[PDB]
Parts: sequence; structure tokens; C-alpha cells
Amino acid sequence: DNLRIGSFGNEVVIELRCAWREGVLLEIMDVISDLHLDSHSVQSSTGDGLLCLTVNCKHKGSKIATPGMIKEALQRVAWIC
Amino acid sequence: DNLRIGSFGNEVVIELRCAWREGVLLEIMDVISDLHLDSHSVQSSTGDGLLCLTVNCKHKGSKIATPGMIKEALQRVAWIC
Repeated sequence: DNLRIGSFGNEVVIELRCAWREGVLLEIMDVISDLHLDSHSVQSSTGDGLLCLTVNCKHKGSKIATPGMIKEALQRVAWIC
Repeated sequence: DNLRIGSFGNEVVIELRCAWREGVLLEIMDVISDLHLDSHSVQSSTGDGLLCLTVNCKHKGSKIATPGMIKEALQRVAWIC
């Protein structure tokens, strides 16, 4: 819910803070890949049991599936604190 | 010289620079997961045609793997440059 996403060119930027669970980071990037997004740059940190994550990714092809579908897909596997 | 790996107790740190290919970042992390390592923190950036990556991971269970295995396993999908 309290996670933002932005688009400029062929690139998408995701900034989210969620509750940490074992393997959640790999799952989040897997959903990003399942959304036809190739993650090139990641900045992440942990603290107080929370994981702060920023992902800069680009589309593997067309701009298909880049609006709010990321939010629903990400919320399926991550609990935004 | 090449990309280095370190181990301290149950914690592992991976820092590598490799040639950028589409989808290589998730594949490297999948290999890290294939090494029974749970990645909690990832730092990655692109530049020229190279990908610089630093991964902080923990062992997924008592099935402890070894560094030389990590070096060889990572090279299967990433070209260290």
C-alpha cells in the first residue's frame, strides 16, 4: 500500500519497505521478473526487522504490464510494514 | 585477479563485477539461492557494459556450502570481468 512506483523511459523504479522474512528479497525480484521487468540496479538495507528496497529495472520488450499491476503482484508476496 | 568472496560465521558476502546480460542479475541471485544461501541485502549498479554487484546472504539451513563452490557456481551464469 505505502510503496511507490515510477516510470520515465523504458525503465521502472520501485521503492518499497516491507516486513523481513526468509527469502522475501529473492521472491520480490522474481515477481519483478514475472512482470517482464529486467532488474539492473538494486539498493537495499535491513533494519528493525524491516527491509528497504529500491529496484531500477527496464522492460524486456514492450511497455506491457507496467502500471499498478506491480503493486498487486508485489503485495501477494510482501507485507509492506 | 578476479571477484572475491568472504565468509564469517553463518554470514556470507559476495562482491563481483561481470559483463552485463539481460536477466543476469536474477540468475546470479538464483544461483546464490541454489547454493543454500538466503540473500538479505543486495547492492548493484551498471556502468559501461559491466554489472557491479554486492550480496549479503545467510545460509538457508545447516546444509553449508563452501567458497570454491560459490566461485565456480557463479561463473556458470556470469562472466567475471
